[PDB]
Amino acid sequence: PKIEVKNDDLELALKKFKRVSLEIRRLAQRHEYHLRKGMRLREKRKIAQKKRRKFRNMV
Amino acid sequence: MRKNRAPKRTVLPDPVFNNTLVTRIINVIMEDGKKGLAQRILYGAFDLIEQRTKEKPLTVFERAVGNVMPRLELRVRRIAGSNYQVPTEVPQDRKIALALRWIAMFARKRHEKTMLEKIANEIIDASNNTGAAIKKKDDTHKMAEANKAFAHMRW
Amino acid sequence: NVSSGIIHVSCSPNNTIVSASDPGGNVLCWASSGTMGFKGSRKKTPYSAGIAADKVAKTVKEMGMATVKLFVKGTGRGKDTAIRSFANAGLSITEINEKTPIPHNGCKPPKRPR
RNA sequence: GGUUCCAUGGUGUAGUGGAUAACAUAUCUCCCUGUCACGGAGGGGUUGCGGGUUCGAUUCCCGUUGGAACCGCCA
RNA sequence: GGGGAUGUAGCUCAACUGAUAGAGCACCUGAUUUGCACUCAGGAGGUUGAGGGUUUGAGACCCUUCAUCUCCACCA
RNA sequence: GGCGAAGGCGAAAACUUAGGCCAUUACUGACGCUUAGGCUUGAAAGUGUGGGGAGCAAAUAGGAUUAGAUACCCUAGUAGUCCACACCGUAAACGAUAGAUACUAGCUGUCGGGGCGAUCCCCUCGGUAGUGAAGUUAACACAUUAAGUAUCUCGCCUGGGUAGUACAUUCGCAAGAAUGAAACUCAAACGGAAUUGACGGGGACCCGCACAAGUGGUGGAGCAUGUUGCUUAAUUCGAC
RNA sequence: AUCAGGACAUUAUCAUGUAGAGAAUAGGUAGGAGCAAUCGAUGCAAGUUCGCUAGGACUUGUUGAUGCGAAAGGUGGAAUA
Ligand SMILES: [Mg+2]
Ligand SMILES: [Mg+2]
Ligand SMILES: [Mg+2]
Ligand SMILES: [Mg+2]
Ligand SMILES: [Mg+2]
Ligand SMILES: [Mg+2]
Ligand SMILES: [Mg+2]
Ligand SMILES: [Mg+2]
Ligand SMILES: [Mg+2]
Ligand SMILES: [Mg+2]
Ligand SMILES: [Mg+2]
Ligand SMILES: [Mg+2]
Ligand SMILES: [Mg+2]
Ligand SMILES: [Mg+2]
Ligand SMILES: [Mg+2]
Ligand SMILES: [Mg+2]
Ligand SMILES: [Mg+2]
Ligand SMILES: [Mg+2]
Repeated sequence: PKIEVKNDDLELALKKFKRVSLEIRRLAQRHEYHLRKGMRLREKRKIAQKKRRKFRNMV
Repeated sequence: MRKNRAPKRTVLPDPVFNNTLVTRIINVIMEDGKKGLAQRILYGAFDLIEQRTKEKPLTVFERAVGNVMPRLELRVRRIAGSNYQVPTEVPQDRKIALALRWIAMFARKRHEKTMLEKIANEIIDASNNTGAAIKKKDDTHKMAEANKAFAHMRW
Repeated sequence: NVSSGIIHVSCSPNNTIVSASDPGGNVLCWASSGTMGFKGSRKKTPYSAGIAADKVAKTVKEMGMATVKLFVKGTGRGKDTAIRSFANAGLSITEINEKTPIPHNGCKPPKRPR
């Protein structure tokens, strides 16, 4: 997950790096705990439903 | 849970050296509701300060009290076990208040003679950064410096 | 004695590690929250991560490098305090690449404490 | 019948090479709680019997009780 | 018997081959707990075994004793 | 979101192979639905033999916490989790809703085939969802994928505890599975839905010397007064 | 037989080097009391010595005709060519 600094400013790098790390942290923390396959599908289905319903009202 | 900010009573400019702070410390050394007695004791100490330090009493008092005055305050915040402390910047009004409260408490415990000379020695002893009030200010400051890490989380 | 190099900064949820290394292997210096003097639970606080970065930044700057590739690691809490620590030290941060181990569904993770 | 060990507070156990006896539980008083348990503070309570040595015995010595542990074979 | 060690605070041990009397834990007070502890601050506690000499000076260097620790040989 | 009757199926490829949807000027001409008995499949755990074992972790050991902790936390850790061949045949195996057939407003999505030809969008035929009236229901709710109007067939139910227990029987190497009572006891049941409160170491909001910030006290001492206990011929009675 | 490595001895290598005080890094003794000048002054620049981060000596570069109060002056246990 390389992001170039562009050497024009520093903040901008961290403004993109905050996003990249958050999506990175989701899977990093997911492959930290063992749920049964049924429970694993439940959290996958749970996140999709949250994101969907949230996306409906900003569109 | 109150949503209301308390009012503040006037501090009054001092009646001699015209230095407000004298009235506050007078009220601090007040005991038994004696305005008179407290004034006499305190003013008498300035006559001894003249006799001893050969300098202006108001200047010595500001140099002692302003120097004893602390900067950081550690507020106790318990969650599960013991309390992790939080250093916060004290407002200016409260800043002066702890110094005066502290000056009197260590004055009424010295091995000296009549509290007149007792309090006189404490004020002259704090103008040179070597006393009992200094140690208290040093101790709370060192705890805050030790507890710099937990300053970001307050409540 | 080298101009460019790599600094791996691993941020575990319980501790942190900052390793300054040559562009390929062969670390030149290292520091950690334990070596600072913090012990027990305080080692996992962002302030400690910043403190560790400051000492290692100071040591390696006297050794004399300018361009730094920052291999950020871990999933702790002080993952950005050490990054900002280097920036106030003034080293030239060139890349902000992240290399926290991610699995592709390999190995079963431990059980959940409850 | 014979030989070794033990007897310390209310209960389980340490010490003492003569001058001195503690630990835990238990007990009592007070915080603690609607109340009680748990928790906190403080308080208290001791050498099996006898008989000698010593200025002085729980300790050292010889006997007498009680409780144990060992043995009591060859024909 | 021969060699090698040690003695510094209440309890262990650093020193430093000569110029500091120290570190840690026990004891005490302060911050802090539901407690119990952990943590944080301060403080004391020494003929540096004795004796003699070195050096301008010593606990140290050397000599000799006292005590304990180790060892390392043993046909009355 | 897709597929399969269910369990289930998600890196890529090859071989073998199952079912399904749409249009049929083709063909057979009732050959169809259900199914006691029977057969096949059937999550995970478990069994037997032989391999495999990185990670994790029942049993087990230790450190914590605790009044106690054989548990929740942490460090280790065997069987097991994996493969091949043999068994076991149970699950909240759930859409808690057997299969088949015909009919009954509508609206919004999404997927596949077909018709048009940039998609997008429109129509037709089906699968999978949401909302929704008549209708049904004790209510929650179902509502063209019915729990609605009706038909066929199979399986199952007859108060609660005893009890899925005991005996007999069948299967299984084993644990066990299937089948399955009674004596005795109760007036109801860890019955169903819904309502008003209370409560929550459930949330959201708002108040008071509540906490916080200060001041002066109490608990330690002497004394005054009241109470508990004890005593006494009585220590009159009540307030706890 | 050969190679490489460090053990410990060295042939042979001389700065090192840090009581106060003293102007001073005082390693101990310079025999002593002025001495060095192509047997080359003096100058400042670079590196190194080790550190008691003040200072030390040494080398290199400038490099040329008087330096050396580390002779005589200094204090000190230790001392000035
Ligand atoms: Mg875990
Ligand atoms: Mg009370
Ligand atoms: Mg016989
Ligand atoms: Mg299985
Ligand atoms: Mg155990
Ligand atoms: Mg483990
Ligand atoms: Mg097993
Ligand atoms: Mg069943
Ligand atoms: Mg509905
Ligand atoms: Mg019945
Ligand atoms: Mg049955
Ligand atoms: Mg029942
Ligand atoms: Mg209700
Ligand atoms: Mg308060
Ligand atoms: Mg009282
Ligand atoms: Mg009392
Ligand atoms: Mg009464
Ligand atoms: Mg009554």
